Amino acid sequence: GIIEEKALFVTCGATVPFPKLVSCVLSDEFCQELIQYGFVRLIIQFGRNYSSEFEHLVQERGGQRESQKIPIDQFGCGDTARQYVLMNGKLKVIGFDFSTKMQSIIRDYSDLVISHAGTGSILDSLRLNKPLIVCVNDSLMDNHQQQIADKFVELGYVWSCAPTETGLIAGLRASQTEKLKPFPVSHNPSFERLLVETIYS
Repeated sequence: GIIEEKALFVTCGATVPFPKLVSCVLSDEFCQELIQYGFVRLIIQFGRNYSSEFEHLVQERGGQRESQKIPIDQFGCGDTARQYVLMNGKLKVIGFDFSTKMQSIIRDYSDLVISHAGTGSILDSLRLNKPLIVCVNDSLMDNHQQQIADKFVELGYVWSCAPTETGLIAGLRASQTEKLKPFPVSHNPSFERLLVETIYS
């Protein structure tokens, strides 16, 4: 914490609309809890411009925001990235349209990766040896939701969350309360079939 700054990385798949996943990571509890967990640096990635969805919810709380030259060396975001002010400055949110390897820079920089029903993003965290919280969709069978959770909890390096605006932050509470550690196995095809294919898919 002294030498390196902590950061929480959010990424979404194509399973559901991104705009809908914005409110899941800018909720009252989501922001309020993280600043007590040690995640005051929240970086949320997207490929298509959804910056209006971030500014909107800020205006829905009367907060501030500023387009800043966010260091690539530090976070990985570009100069068009926007900083959003939540929780009276206690939560700093960076939004940026990622292009190439900048999304991998922020991944390595971050401590914890959130996958909103993602696919390659799951492989990425498991490849980069980062701890992974995976939020499932509401199209997934309830039995399959628990089935995946059971095995990821057995693993102890991935945490499954329900398809709500509260299941994620519950897992982000469980990231410290419950056993959740960085994925140690660096074998590409190992977690590909083990975790992604067999269990998740």
